[PDB]
Order: sequence, then C-alpha cells, then structure tokens
Amino acid sequence: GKGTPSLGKRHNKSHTLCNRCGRRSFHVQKKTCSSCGYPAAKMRSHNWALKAKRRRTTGTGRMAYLKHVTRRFKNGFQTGVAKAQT
Amino acid sequence: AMKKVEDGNTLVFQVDIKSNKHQIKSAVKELYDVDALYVNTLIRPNGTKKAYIRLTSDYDALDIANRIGYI
Amino acid sequence: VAENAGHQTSAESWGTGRAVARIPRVGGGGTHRSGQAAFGNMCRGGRMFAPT
Amino acid sequence: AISKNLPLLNNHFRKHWQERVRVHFDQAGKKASRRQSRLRKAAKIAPRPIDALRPVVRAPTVKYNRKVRAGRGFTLAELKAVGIAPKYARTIGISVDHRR
Amino acid sequence: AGVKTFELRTKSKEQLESQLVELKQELATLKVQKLQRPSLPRIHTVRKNIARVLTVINLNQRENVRAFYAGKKYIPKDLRAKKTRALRRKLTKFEASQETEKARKQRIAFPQRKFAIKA
Amino acid sequence: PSQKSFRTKQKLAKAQKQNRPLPQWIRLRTDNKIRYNAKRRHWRRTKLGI
RNA sequence: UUGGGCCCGGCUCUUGUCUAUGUUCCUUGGAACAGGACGUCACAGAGGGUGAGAAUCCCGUGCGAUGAGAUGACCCGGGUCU
RNA sequence: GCGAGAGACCGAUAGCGAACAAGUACAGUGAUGGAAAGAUGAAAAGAACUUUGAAAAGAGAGUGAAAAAGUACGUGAAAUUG
RNA sequence: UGCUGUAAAGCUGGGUCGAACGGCCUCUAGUGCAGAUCUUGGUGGUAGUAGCAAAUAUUCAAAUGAGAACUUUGAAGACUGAAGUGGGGAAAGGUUCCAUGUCAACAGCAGUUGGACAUGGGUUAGUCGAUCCUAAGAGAUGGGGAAGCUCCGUUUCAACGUGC
RNA sequence: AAACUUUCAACAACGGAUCUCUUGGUUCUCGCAUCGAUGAAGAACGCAGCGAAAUGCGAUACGUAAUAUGAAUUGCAGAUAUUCGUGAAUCAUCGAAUCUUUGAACGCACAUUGCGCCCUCUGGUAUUCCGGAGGGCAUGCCUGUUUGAGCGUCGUUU
Ligand SMILES: [Zn+2]
Repeated sequence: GKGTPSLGKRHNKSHTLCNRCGRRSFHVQKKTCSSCGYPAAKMRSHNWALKAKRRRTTGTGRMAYLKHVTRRFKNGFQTGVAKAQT
Repeated sequence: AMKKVEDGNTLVFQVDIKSNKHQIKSAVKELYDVDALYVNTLIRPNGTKKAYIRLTSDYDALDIANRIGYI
Repeated sequence: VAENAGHQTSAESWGTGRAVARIPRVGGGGTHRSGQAAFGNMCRGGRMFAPT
Repeated sequence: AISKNLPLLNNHFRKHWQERVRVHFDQAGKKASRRQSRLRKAAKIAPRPIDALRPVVRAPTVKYNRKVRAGRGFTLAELKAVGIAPKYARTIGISVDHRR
Repeated sequence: AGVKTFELRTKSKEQLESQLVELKQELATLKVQKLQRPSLPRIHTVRKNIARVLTVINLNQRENVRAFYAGKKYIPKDLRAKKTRALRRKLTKFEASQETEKARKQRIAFPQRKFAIKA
Repeated sequence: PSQKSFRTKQKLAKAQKQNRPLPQWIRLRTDNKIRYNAKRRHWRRTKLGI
C-alpha cells in the first residue's frame, strides 16, 4: 500500500511561499527556505549548481537601479540640471 | 449593487485595498458630504475592495447616487 | 564551440534491463525532454565528437 | 604502453591542463597597443627623452664575464665623481643605484 | 496636451493645491462616466495633468530646502550627491592632496626638470 | 479552503486574471506573432502550487 | 635651486551638425535593383534598405570641418594676482 | 559587467538550454530538472457576391505574377495511403 | 528521356519551382551510414482487432432542436434506506459557484447537455474564526566555541524597566 | 473472370526532408571600471481608452520633469491636443523627481497584510480613550556630549 493508497494521504504542505524569493520553498517546521536560504543574511548559492545561478541572478529581474549606472558613469555622475541653449 | 441604493439606502463603491472603515467613513464626508450609518467592506475575488455604505435616514441614497451620476 | 556545449545536463544512464540503449538519459518528468538521451555525439542536443 | 624502439618521453599532461591553456592570439594586438602606449608616453614629455641614462656593467658569472651590458643605475661614487647628487640626478634623466 | 509646465512653475503653493484638487475631482467625475461610455480617452490626459502638478509642487518644495541648507556642514542625505557608495567613501581632493611637510620640502627642492639631449 | 490567508487569496486573484483568452484587436497589429494565449490554465488540469 | 590661487587653450573622452556622381534610353518582367547603349563621381566600387545581382534612388561610406559638454593637486602652453 | 570591431565558425535535430511571450510552458514536497516551437505574398490585395448546407464547409466567382502561395501557407522528399 | 564510366558517380530530356549556383588549378575540414536493444521526428502491419461487462433498472409521452437511447418537463417503475447515493464542515483545491450564449477540442457512444468553451455577476461581522495565551517544542540577547558558514545556551558567571 | 495481394507510373494524401534564407549563437580581438543602509541584486502585487504575455513603470504606475529634435501615433477610437511652434511623437538625451508590499531590510513579529511605543497637527464635549495625517523608534563599532557607577583612587574635614 505504498503506491496509490499511500499517495491519497497528501494534504499537509511541507513548504509554503517564501517571502524573499516567493518560490514556495519555505520549510514550515524548519522556518527556512530551501531555495534562497531565508532568513539567512546571505543568499543560498553553490558553485556545484551553475544552472541554479542562471535562474536567479542579476539580469533576471528589473535591475531598476543598475540599468542607469552605466548611463550615469558615462556622464561622470553629473550634478545639476541641463542648460537650455539660447 | 443598484438594488441596494433603492432598497437598503446603501451606496456601493470601489475602495482602495489599503483603507479601513474609519478612513472610508471619513472620505464620503469630504467627497459627498453624507453621513454613513455603517461601512461594510469586502475584498473581491479579483483583488479589489468593495464598500457597502449605508447612509443615515437623514439622507436618501438614491438622491446622492443621482448627484454622483451613475443612476 | 563552447566548452560546456552539450554538457549542461544532469543525465544518468538508466542501465540495462529497461529495454533501452545504455546512453545517458534526462531524468525528471513532466517535460518532453525527460527520458531522452544526452551527452552523446549521436544524440540530439549532445556535444560533437572532438569539440574544436 | 611501451612498444617500439622509441625514446621514452616526459609529457606532463596528467593534470587538468586544458583549463590553463594560454593562447597568445593578442600578440599583434599587444604589439600595436604597446606601440601606441609608447608613442603617447613619448609625446607627453617631448622633447625630454623617454629612457633614463643607464650605466654599463659586467655580467656576473664565469660564463658571462666577457659580455658587458646595461646596468640599473650609476653608483653614488660615480655620480660623486661627476658632481651630481643622486636626488638631483634622478631629476635630469640619470638612473641611480644605491646598491651597486 | 493638458496643462503646461512652465505656467505651473509661476503658480504659488496655494494655487497649485487648488488646481490639484480640481484635477482630482475631474478624474473622479470621469471615472463615473467610464461605467457608461465605456471608452473614454480623456482619462489619460487628466492623469498626466495630476502627475505634472504633483511634480511641480515637489520640485518647487525641494528647492526651498536646498536653499535653506546652502553652505551648512550637514544637509539632508537626499540632497547630497548620489554618485555611488564607493565614490562617497573616497578621499576628497583636499584629503588626497595632503602631504607631510617633509614630503613638500623635497618636492620643492627637486622638481622634475625639463631638458633635451644632443646639443 | 474557505479559511485562507491574505497572501493566499492575493495570489489567487492574479491567477484568475491571467487566465483569460487573447483580446481580438491584438492580432491586427503590424508584425504580430501572438495568435493565442499560450499560458492558459484549467483548475482541474494544472495546479497552481501555492 | 624655489610657493600658491584663478583665466584661456592644447592634449584625453563623450556628443550635435554639415558634404560627389543617372534613377537617361530600349528589352524581359507584377516589380528593374536584370541585359544592352551612353554616361558621371570616386580620399566615397565597405555595408544596409528600397516590389529580383543598385558606387551613381535613400541612409551611410571617404574626406574632413565646425559647435556643445566634461575631465586631469598628482600634464604643459600662455597669461593674471599674491 | 559595459562599449565596440571581426572570423576559411554553425545555419533552425546545427549554433548557447533558449534565432519565437526561454530559464518560458511543464514536473517534483524540495534541493532541482526543463522542452518543443523561424519562413504566404512586393503588398492582405487574408477570398466581396451567388448558390447547396443546421453549420462547418463545398461549388461558382474574386485577389494575386503565381491559390501547383488560402494563414492545416516558400519548396514539399521517404516511410505509409487513396 | 537517355548517354558516359569497371565503379565511386557525372552529364542530359520532360514535369515542379522561384534566387541563387557551378567547372577547372590549389587549400581546408565538425566531409560519405544499413545496422550501434543508436538519437530525434514521422508512419505502418497488428486492426476497424482487443476491448468499452463491478456499484439491481428503466419505460411512455410532450417540449426544444437540423438532428434526441443520453437535454428539459410530466407520468410511472426503482434504488440509496438515517454508520445514506441525505444535510454540513476540517485539510486540500481555487472560481469549479450563478445567469446568459454556445458545441471547434474535451465528457474513451452521443449530445441541443456539462465541473467544457465565451461573456458578465457574485463572498457585507464589535458578537463566527483568525488575531491573544501557553503545550510538546522552536529560537534571538548577554556570553562561550568555531578558520568560517555558524554551534551551544534561554536567564544562561549580565549594571538587562523602551517600568509603573 | 472479378475481388484480393504484390510491383510500378501519373495524380491526390500523410509528413516535414532537401534547397535557399537569418534582428540568433559561438569564437577571437580592442577599450573601459561603474552595485548597495543616500536602501542594492532579487521577489510579490499592481498600472494602459479597449491587454492575457513579453517590454516598461510604481498609486505622479506602458509613466512626470528637464535638454535635444521637430509633425506624428496607428488595430481601432479620441480630445475641453498639436503645425512659420515653449510644439506631435520620442527608454533621442537625461543631471530633477516619483519609486506600492518586501528584500542585507532596520520598532517587535511574520504559515498573521498581527502587535506596539514616541513627537507634531487634527476629529470625537479629552495630557490618560478612540480615529486620522505626517515624522520616528534595529545591531556591532568609532569620535565626541551628557548623565552616572566603583573604599579603583587622589587632596579636605570631622
Ligand atoms: Zn526563498
């Protein structure tokens, strides 16, 4: 009875949604995320999992602030406003 | 919702998800200058908030809804 | 070619006894790639013989 | 493993050597960039020469006694004999070696 | 194209909020009409006008704060430079140009000479 | 279940809104490649995994 | 043997703008950007687009010219005040 | 990472897993695993209208250089089939 | 359609097709498939075959509809027989709820029907729950280990009130 | 003799090979040095006149300001929008801003949109209660300020 009969008794989620990554990998009893390591300060990431780094890294999101760093550096981090040409 | 303005003297509004009944009761006082007997709130399955505002007997809900302009 | 081309898989051979060739196969399930061969120069999506 | 009248070889390729293969594709690019750097450095300080004056010294070993090459800097005694202080010498294009 | 920004910048604190309230009730009235039209492109125009007035109010307000804090040693961090975290930790021009008095005496005594050869 | 948290209900709201057919006027745009909504989901076939 | 602060350039970087010559004739073709004839420009016969293999239709290319903005105690070339 | 220029490189079962709403759909409790999928035509000009049919569709007609290009779209091989 | 060559193959006639391609002298290689229980994709025979047989059981008429064994209504005949095939909930699911329209695919026959498809609508709390308490336990702080990720400890060798 | 089986050819199927393409990949070279408590990378949820995704953005939400340029956008619709002009569209440029809930994430806590405390203003006849708006309240460490503790200790007076 370890196959179909035992598979009918699955109604207690071991994992719930994580807050840092929202992946449903938050182990409820351990109070830890199996994906990002929450609530550890550092992100869970390993060099034996290179495909895992591809899935969650810089460039996989919005980069809402890192988009414009190259643009601001190219102008030398200007301060002030643009001058209208007469 | 248009049945409640006539039967129950109740106005139906879409309301911000972050608000509470205290803020909703005040808001209808600046916007329409009407007094709410109570505010009943509801979060819809699509993710928005719906408020059932029953006005005191001093105001007629149908009259106010004509002033707003949706009946 | 890229050094990891054709080798971005975790494929393991099913061994013998399953009536299939002993080429390494993609594990898991739910995708049509599951159960398909990998890592071979004869395989679709594997790495070429003697990569340049 | 060993089958012929052939020399016995020492090919040190039992480590992960393919991860440390440095092919100098940029030899011509490095040559061009080196020339451009040299040109810019020369133009920055014209007409002052780019190279400081170097002494001449004997190459140390029994094998290279005969040869004589360029040293690193003139000794303090040598500059003393020509009336140039080392601190002033370093500012007029002469290299100084306090060790020799 | 809605309200003109250069006209807003000539309006006071009192007038900008009076205009802001009206634009909000303009949007409130239109959202009632959207239930019946149902297509109403005027929605987009009023929203940008609300954004423009909110922008002019904030920019005019931040300029008073900048003038108040002109020349003070400590000013609000949002009014400070936002170059990068690393560039803010860098030594300033005055700090990096500091020299020990021994170092200055030797640099003055032995400057880099200018000379030529073959003469 | 009927008793649910706010985050649970908040995710279900987004799942319903993403499960609509493709609007018709989209296919009329120039150089349009989308012919249908390819991320449809049925409640009985594929589970949300929340 | 000799100090410092600015003002204008140069050098370094980014960026704006500006420029030669066929769409002439005939055939095929839905379309000429094809074939033939006659040419033109070329410091430009790289590349791309345009209803088929387009230097010459268009953008560019080549040649440079001329603005704006930065940046450099730790570059110099002039000034100017100490 | 950012910005460029190239090649006796591959040419959609190849080349990065990904030329496409690709780390997407999907699977797994989870760590993780992970695809398939480019091409009408110069231009939709994407078949008005009549007729049969419950309709889908068919037959005429029409557009187009071509419908031996009808979106189940360039060519259309073989297995297999009428 | 044929021709040439011992052959690997080359050239050609007819049809289809619409945009690039070939000979010769050299260079170069990810360069020749019938097999690898080869890989991926596609298609057969088997074969209109096996089979679609647990849960007692359906029938008549009318209506709708192009079309009714299967939809609706009525008339019967039945069954579950209160430890139910009834009425609610916890876990889990997530719009499956309701109305309107609709039948390309799905409901291993059918379909006018549907938990399908499409468009909308729908969940109202001072008193019901959560929220609060503590249980087994988990786990910060002060500290003490550990190269370190972190481990121990839960008032602990602490000057511990964000007191009233 | 049909039927049937097999083979072939034409046509029609099935299927997507071949051919030719290519805003992709791969490799090599050249140049540059720029994330974050002034809140990053990432996540969630939202935002369009009619949008599901992708792209963009954050309740100022397929975006605001500014500089440049100079007549569009486009599937449809539409100005209380524009044309010898402070003027259409523009991630063209970009120096000002906005930047939800989070996240190193910082009042405590978080399988909860839970529970506080402080300051200013305001509503309810209110220093105490309740409601609202705004601004705050993490840890280690450094310099300083203030308030302290210790017969640790110095001078004095019983
Ligand atoms: Zn996580």
